[PDB]
Amino acid sequence: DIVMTQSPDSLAVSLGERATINCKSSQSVLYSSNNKNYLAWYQQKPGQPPKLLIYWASTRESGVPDRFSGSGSGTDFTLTISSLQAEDVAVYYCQQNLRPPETFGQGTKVEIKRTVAAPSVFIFPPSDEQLKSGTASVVCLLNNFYPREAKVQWKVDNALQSGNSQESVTEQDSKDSTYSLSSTLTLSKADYEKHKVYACEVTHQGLSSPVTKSFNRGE
Amino acid sequence: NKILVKQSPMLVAYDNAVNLSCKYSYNLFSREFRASLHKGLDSAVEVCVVYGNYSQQLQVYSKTGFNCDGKLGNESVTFYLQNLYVNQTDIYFCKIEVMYPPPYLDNEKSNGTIIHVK
Amino acid sequence: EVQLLESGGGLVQPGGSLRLSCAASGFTFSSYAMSWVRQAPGKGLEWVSAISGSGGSTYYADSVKGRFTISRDNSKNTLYLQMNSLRAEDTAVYYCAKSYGAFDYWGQGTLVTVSSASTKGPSVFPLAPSSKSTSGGTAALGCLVKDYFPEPVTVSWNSGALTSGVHTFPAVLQSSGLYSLSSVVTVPSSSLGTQTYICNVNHKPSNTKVDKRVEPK
Ligand SMILES: *[C@@H]1O[C@H](CO)[C@@H](O[C@@H]2O[C@H](CO)[C@@H](O)[C@H](O)[C@H]2NC(C)=O)[C@H](O)[C@H]1NC(C)=O
Ligand SMILES: *[C@@H]1O[C@H](CO)[C@@H](O)[C@H](O)[C@H]1NC(C)=O
Ligand SMILES: *[C@@H]1O[C@H](CO)[C@@H](O)[C@H](O)[C@H]1NC(C)=O
Ligand SMILES: *[C@@H]1O[C@H](CO)[C@@H](O)[C@H](O)[C@H]1NC(C)=O
Ligand SMILES: *[C@@H]1O[C@H](CO)[C@@H](O)[C@H](O)[C@H]1NC(C)=O
Ligand SMILES: [Zn+2]
Ligand SMILES: [Zn+2]
Ligand SMILES: [Zn+2]
Ligand SMILES: [Zn+2]
Ligand SMILES: [Zn+2]
Ligand SMILES: [Zn+2]
Ligand SMILES: [Zn+2]
Ligand SMILES: [Zn+2]
Ligand SMILES: [Zn+2]
Ligand SMILES: [Zn+2]
Ligand SMILES: [Zn+2]
Ligand SMILES: [Zn+2]
Ligand SMILES: [Zn+2]
Repeated sequence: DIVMTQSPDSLAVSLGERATINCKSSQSVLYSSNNKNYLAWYQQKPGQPPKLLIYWASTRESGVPDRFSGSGSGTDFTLTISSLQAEDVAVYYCQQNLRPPETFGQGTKVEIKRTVAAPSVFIFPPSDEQLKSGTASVVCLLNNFYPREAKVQWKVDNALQSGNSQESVTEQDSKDSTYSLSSTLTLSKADYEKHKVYACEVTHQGLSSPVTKSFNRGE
Repeated sequence: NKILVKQSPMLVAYDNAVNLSCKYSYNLFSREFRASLHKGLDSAVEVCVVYGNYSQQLQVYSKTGFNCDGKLGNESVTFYLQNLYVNQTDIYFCKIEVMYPPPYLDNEKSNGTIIHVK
Repeated sequence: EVQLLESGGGLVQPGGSLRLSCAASGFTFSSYAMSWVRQAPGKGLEWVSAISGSGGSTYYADSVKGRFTISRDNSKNTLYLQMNSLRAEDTAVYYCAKSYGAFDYWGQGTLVTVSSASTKGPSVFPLAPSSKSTSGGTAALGCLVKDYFPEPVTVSWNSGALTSGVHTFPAVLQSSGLYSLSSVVTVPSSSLGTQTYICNVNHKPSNTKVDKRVEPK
């Protein structure tokens, strides 16, 4: 029942610039006996187990670079990345280890802020193989765009689809610092054979006007 | 590192009772800990187990047909053994582990304390 | 080299029991407190339980009290977690961690899926590079891995060799209760008639290994 609250939930900072994450504990994790605050910071990159950065609020773990620095006491704390590196894009978590049960913050996603990149849109019709299994999936790909906020609309015969598609975003690329998106519209084979024009209208900040990729079933 | 343990080298139980204080080199106020008393040179039998809370509460357990009671005090735990038998005259050893706040520590083997039950 | 290796995870029915293990090497295991930490897919970290170097002190999280049991064998340098009366909520990647001032070392993690759904092998369909899949000198192709349970699946291109311009997407859960994910790779449109692209898909939970050759349309 010691609760940890981080802010912000998400943070985008330019290469080399300063990032700041706050962590607020519901009770004072300052142990009066040795004046040490029992608070740790972890870095978690996608698909990888977390990595300890800081412990005892400000004491830096072996091999963690000079740029990571913890600060604060009592209930409010702060992690500072002085010069954000590409290799620092991760979710940061704060954690109390003063008393059981040990509790974590919700996490803060840190991203690189970069110049705006417009996506490459591509559309993939359902394969001949998938149609033989009685299903149809049209896939809209957006490639290497920044920022993450991009709208994809599905139009079948100029009619807007709802709740029959799902988006999926990759993590920031290690080279471009851009995202990639895949929207998959799934219909029955019966429903697919009924309509002709299948299309995605991609709306992004890097585009002047919404790009559409389409195909006609059998062209 | 390890915690240090000071315990009296000799105690005579009078009227089949004694107070065995185990002095640690660590601040057990506001700590999650597990203190132990073991009887015998081979430290086989565990006489008593005093678990400590962050809010300085105690959970005492008497395991092997001993009448044990526990009192907490800064850098020490006291084991109050009652209804001891004369046949229980032996060497007793204090054991400790701290879990929170970190780190996890255990004690360096104490010299023990000879209890003569009269 | 310190190593922590988790095992014992996979798919289990609600109400059922599962036992996780974490083998350790590269340090004096009995000198350190160990923890289990779990992370539900796409969520934050949640501490589960902790055990002292000796095993004498155990602590548990509110959510797992009465159901889970943390144990250790210092002679085998192994740490165990006995999960009983499992619920769907307990689905998470389970990490084991070594503690000293904080969790200074973490294992890779073992995925525990609690569901009444049965294991389904994926279908692989090709995403053909046509002229509709070309845009500003660039062309795209890929693989759709549809309707499988449980996670995860591994996708590789040209048996591990191709990683340039590859985007493998996070799986999404369909309303059908099965997972589905696509992998793509962008290449210059002029390099289409010059390289063979094959996506290698493995689903270990159903022993499915498909190697699908993507031909341009
Ligand atoms: C065990 O506990 C009491 C204390 O709670 C013990 O009292 C001892 O009394 C002698 C007499 O002067 C003192 O020298 C000791 O310092 C006391 N022990 C302490 C404070 O631990 C006593 O040995 C036991 N109880 C009874 C009722 O005999
Ligand atoms: C244990 O024995 C040695 C020799 O008497 C002594 O120097 C040491 O301090 C003893 N430990 C105690 C009483 O803490
Ligand atoms: C120790 O702490 C718990 C709460 O964490 C409390 O409810 C319990 O009563 C305490 N221990 C005792 C007195 O056994
Ligand atoms: C605890 O014991 C030490 C002696 O080692 C003493 O300095 C201190 O004032 C005592 N009080 C505490 C910290 O509870
Ligand atoms: C000490 O040991 C005996 C075991 O036979 C125990 O039952 C009793 O309390 C004591 N009596 C003797 C024989 O010393
Ligand atoms: Zn609680
Ligand atoms: Zn929020
Ligand atoms: Zn360390
Ligand atoms: Zn540096
Ligand atoms: Zn760098
Ligand atoms: Zn329709
Ligand atoms: Zn037909
Ligand atoms: Zn013991
Ligand atoms: Zn005698
Ligand atoms: Zn929870
Ligand atoms: Zn790309
Ligand atoms: Zn890339
Ligand atoms: Zn995934």
